[PDB]
Amino acid sequence: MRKPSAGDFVKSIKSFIVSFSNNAPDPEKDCAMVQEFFSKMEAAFRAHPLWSGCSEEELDSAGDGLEKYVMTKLFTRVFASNTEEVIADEKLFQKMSLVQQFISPENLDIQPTFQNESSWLLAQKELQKINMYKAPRDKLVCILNCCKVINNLLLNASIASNENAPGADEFLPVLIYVTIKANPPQLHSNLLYIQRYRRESKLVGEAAYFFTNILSAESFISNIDAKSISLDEAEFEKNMESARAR
Amino acid sequence: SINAKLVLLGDVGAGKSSLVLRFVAAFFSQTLAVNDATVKFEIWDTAGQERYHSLAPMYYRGAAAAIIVFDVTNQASFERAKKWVQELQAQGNPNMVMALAGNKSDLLDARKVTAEDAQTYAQENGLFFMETSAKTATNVKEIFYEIARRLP
Repeated sequence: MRKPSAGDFVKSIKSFIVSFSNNAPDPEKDCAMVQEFFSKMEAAFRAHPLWSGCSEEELDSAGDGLEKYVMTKLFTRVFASNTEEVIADEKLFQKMSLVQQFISPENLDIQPTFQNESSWLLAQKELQKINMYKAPRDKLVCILNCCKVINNLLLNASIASNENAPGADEFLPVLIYVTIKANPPQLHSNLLYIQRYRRESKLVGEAAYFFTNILSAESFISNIDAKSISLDEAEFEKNMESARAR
Repeated sequence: SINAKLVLLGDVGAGKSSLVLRFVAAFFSQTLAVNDATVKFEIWDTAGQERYHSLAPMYYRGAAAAIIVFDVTNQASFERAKKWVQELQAQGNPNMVMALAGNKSDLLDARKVTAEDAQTYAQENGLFFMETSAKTATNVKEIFYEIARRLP
């Protein structure tokens, strides 16, 4: 990347970091600047004569590279940079710490014909790798790797028990179970970070979809009470005490 | 030409996912071309279980279209289909091409909902009805085009 004719881009990508970071935090204003900045550079990488000479992966391999480096340096400025968000991370974690100890497939409507041995342990560990990456792309992959893992074992169960391939009647509930069991810390923040800073043009199709899934997984898990997981208002609360005591 | 977002709505046992399988997972792309205009279809599956009803709007946010499936052999899902279109009529952007599909007609005498019952309600509310079937490939290829024809 550090070719003796790249200096133009560096002086720009460096100068945006300073200009940008030296702004007081605003989630709307900030990310509109970043998604705004990415275009400026998008055209730029492709226009730049010294780069003749490229396919389409190569145009993205560049954009990913810019999404990454830039977001790395700007991470602690964009990620959970306000208080109301940090609280939502705390609130969720508490909820998920407790409910994981006693939730079962039925609560969320997962039929036995789709129940898994491991509790889809492999899916859980993919989400749990989320804070091991700083690039919006990489973070997203953690999520998509969770989704795929889920589908394979789900698809398997359909073959195993002769049914059709699985739809949202199967995926959404298992995603939740698996999110609760997983407790991927700083979720609320995480899902927004990716939402605000994944090169907008890539947050689309197959990806946008399963992202809306996990976003609605957060929502649901946030709102959990007896009724949303189908339990007596007695059982549910008692379980909460137990879980609290453990 | 036109990227387009479609949403399936309806309960379990409406079999919307058994339905779209003939149209070739929870999500399906399909670039479809009609009358020199070309439409890419982004089709989005939803969880049909009541306990998720209020997640629905996170999915149909920015929907170009929606298909509402019900079960013809089990009456109560037709009513759930009513509440759906009712909810769409109100919460989606008013420029939305909706379609009603009555699935599982693949049973030659079990059907509990009449063709008029369905045709009349659909007519009344600005959409068409189709008698969908997954076992006999009926009205799957078909239903997407009529919607395509109708997109801004």
